[PDB]
Amino acid sequence: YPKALRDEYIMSKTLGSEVKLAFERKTCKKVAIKIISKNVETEIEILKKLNHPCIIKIKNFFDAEDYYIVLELMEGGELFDKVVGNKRLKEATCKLYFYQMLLAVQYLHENGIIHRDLKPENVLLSSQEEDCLIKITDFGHSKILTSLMRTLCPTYLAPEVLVSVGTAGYNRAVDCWSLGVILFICLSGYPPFSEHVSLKDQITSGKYNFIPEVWAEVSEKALDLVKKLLVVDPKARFTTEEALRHPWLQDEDMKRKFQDLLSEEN
Amino acid sequence: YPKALRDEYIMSKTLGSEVKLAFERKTCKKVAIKIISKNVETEIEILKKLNHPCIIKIKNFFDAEDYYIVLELMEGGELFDKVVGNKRLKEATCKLYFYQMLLAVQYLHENGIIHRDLKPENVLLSSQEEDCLIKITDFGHSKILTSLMRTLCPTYLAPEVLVSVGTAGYNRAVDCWSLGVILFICLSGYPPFSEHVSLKDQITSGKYNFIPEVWAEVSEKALDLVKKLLVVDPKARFTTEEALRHPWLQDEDMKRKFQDLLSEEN
Ligand SMILES: NC1=N/C(=C2/CCNC(=O)c3[nH]ccc32)C(=O)N1
Ligand SMILES: NC1=N/C(=C2/CCNC(=O)c3[nH]ccc32)C(=O)N1
Ligand SMILES: [Mg+2]
Ligand SMILES: [Mg+2]
Repeated sequence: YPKALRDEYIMSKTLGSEVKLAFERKTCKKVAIKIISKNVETEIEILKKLNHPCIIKIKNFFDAEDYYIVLELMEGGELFDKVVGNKRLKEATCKLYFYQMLLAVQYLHENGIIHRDLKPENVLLSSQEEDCLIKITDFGHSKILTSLMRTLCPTYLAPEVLVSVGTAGYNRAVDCWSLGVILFICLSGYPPFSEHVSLKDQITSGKYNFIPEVWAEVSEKALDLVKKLLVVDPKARFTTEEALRHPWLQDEDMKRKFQDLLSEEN
Repeated sequence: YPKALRDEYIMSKTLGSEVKLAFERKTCKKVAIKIISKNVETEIEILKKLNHPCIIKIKNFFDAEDYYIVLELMEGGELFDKVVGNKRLKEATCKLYFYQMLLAVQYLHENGIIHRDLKPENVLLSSQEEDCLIKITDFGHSKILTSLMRTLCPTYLAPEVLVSVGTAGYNRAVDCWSLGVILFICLSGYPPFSEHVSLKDQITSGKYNFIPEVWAEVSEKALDLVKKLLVVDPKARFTTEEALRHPWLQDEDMKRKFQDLLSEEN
């Protein structure tokens, strides 16, 4: 560990891989430190610009030799750990986590950011209590969306750079697909696509693995949302706005719980 | 002009827009200095890594305030100036310039670089003599092609990021299209697509404006090559290798002339 950092942080045990637990040397507050060895520039620039209760905040950053990104500690661990092993969550807490997931992602998209790696390993939990805040992480591969304008306003441009352009404004739709895969998993405890017909075909065709026996402890509305995010056509697929107006999220009690949790955090 | 530069270069008259003529203060050698006001990082990194008789070499670079890129001076001007105004070049010198253009672009592509802005304004001429060397410029918008590997080696990936992948290895084909538009122009003196049916449709359909009266001072082989580069399907379109084996470039006298010109330059 570089002198500047060890000078501020007492390093400590691994939280998984590398993310370490660490305590601020002056206050003894706990924090987490993501170590990346040698578009981290991109990650940092993003994490500094963004302010949202469901998006992880950066607290510090060291560059000498490896990158160390200092972050909020999330006592609840990654959501991955709640879903491994056909485990699976109670419908009402799926609802609670997914509301938050949709608010976060809506917020990236309104700020011209596509996350591009949404998966349960990248959704963190505030606390060990079932009802809690979730913060999304890992902007290593995100894209910040002016530049249509220069290509279009011409006579030399290949016809496929052209065609390609009428696609502009739909890349964010890969995040919505990803959220639908997360939701599917949370609701059911198994993955919709899986090598357990080949992965590629499965996904392009859009035919997720649907198990009636499993989905039967799940409401019609919830399943209706997943089906609407698992649409292969990016144009027709649900956006985060649509998913937030969907009847399943019209739940003022989960809405209630959430504002309650925002408040506890302040 | 920043002190470090004026200290080395006597600035002078405009060569077009900004590219200035400039003389090295110690030797009085002439050079050109491209001024970009505030992916220049990208341009420089590229120009430093590349060594090819038909690709412009960088000689120096200043960053304080505006970017100044110091380059070879090309006494012949841009090729644009030879083709403005239904002007048009003698077939045998089209051949000579286009050989060189294909060698340069082949060389970018073998080095994983796509140029992405080939146009006559970006082909420079060594000398004011009809038979001369051409160097390609302007890497402002180029792409340096590992990363398929991480997306593919999965269960969360939108079906269109997938589909999209079987496109990998064909982006270079936008350079070949562009070269075919350049060739068309050189051979005929008019543009194949033009607002003189709308630009977009023209290009996507691939129906260039073909004038029999004009093309009649042009050989069948030459026109055959253009048709083969103006193909809308990127898979079927000619690569630089194919175009170099095409009967029109099987000319050992132009081949002769060229090596002659390489030699004069040393
Ligand atoms: N996937 C991912 N996990 C991250 C962190 C860093 C953020 N905070 C954490 O508490 C944490 N617990 C275990 C891993 C983490 C992270 O930043 N990306
Ligand atoms: N399009 C383009 N023109 C360039 C240069 C810079 C390279 N050298 C030249 O002599 C020159 N003459 C007039 C313009 C130029 C250039 O670098 N890009
Ligand atoms: Mg990642
Ligand atoms: Mg340019």
